[PDB]
Amino acid sequence: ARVAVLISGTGSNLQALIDSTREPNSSAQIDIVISNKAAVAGLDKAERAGIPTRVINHKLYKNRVEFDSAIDLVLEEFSIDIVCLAGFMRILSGPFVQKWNGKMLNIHPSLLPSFKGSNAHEQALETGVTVTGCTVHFVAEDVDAGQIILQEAVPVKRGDTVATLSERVKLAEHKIFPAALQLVASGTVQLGENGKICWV
Ligand SMILES: Nc1nc2sc(CCCCc3ccc(C(=O)N[C@@H](CCC(=O)O)C(=O)O)nc3)cc2c(=O)[nH]1
Ligand SMILES: NCC(=O)N[C@@H]1O[C@H](COP(=O)([O-])[O-])[C@@H](O)[C@H]1O
Repeated sequence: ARVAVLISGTGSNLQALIDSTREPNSSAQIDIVISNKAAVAGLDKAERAGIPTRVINHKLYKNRVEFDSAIDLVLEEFSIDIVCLAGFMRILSGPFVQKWNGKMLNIHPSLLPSFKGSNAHEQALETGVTVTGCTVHFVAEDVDAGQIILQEAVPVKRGDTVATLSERVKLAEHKIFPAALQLVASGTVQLGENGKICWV
């Protein structure tokens, strides 16, 4: 399966995906890394790994659909099968999400359905949970509302901040995101016609 990773920041999940997909038994190959920000560590990790890169600036497109269309064009040029959102901090349009239904994964730093949205660690800390985690899911039109592929629980420790909790959750993210990509790329997990998740 040919994989595109879309990034926006440091790309520690990108690095985890690079590491696992280079293993001999990987059913996925990362063929392109796409960023909406042109000076991010993620781009450098891709270049270090010999992966082509492309930067798409919203400042050249009139709307989301136009911008996602630019992404989609690069995906088609690279004959991409699967899209991983790895710290990608834009919201995707309906048609783009519709087109990639069942073929786009996202990593979210909470145990969904808890703490949907942008500041999941702050939400978890304000709520007082003692257990949080991360979730790999298929991307649906409702943000953080697609089918769940894998999750991993992570303890919250007294005195945690966004800094320390995100650090601990990310170790978990670096495990389930590669596993999830491997499950989808091998066809072991798929989105069934009923929109439910199938283990084959
Ligand atoms: N179509 C589609 N596109 C996308 S992109 C993606 C990865 C994450 C992108 C960054 C992001 C993700 C979510 C939010 C957000 O909702 N913020 C709320 C917080 C809500 C609350 O507090 O409860 C607020 O601003 O208030 N902001 C930025 C997932 C996804 C998806 O599932 N569907
Ligand atoms: N659902 C959106 C969201 O909050 N994404 C979060 O952004 C970070 C990117 O880290 P990375 O650049 O080290 O992969 C990840 O920790 C991920 O949980």
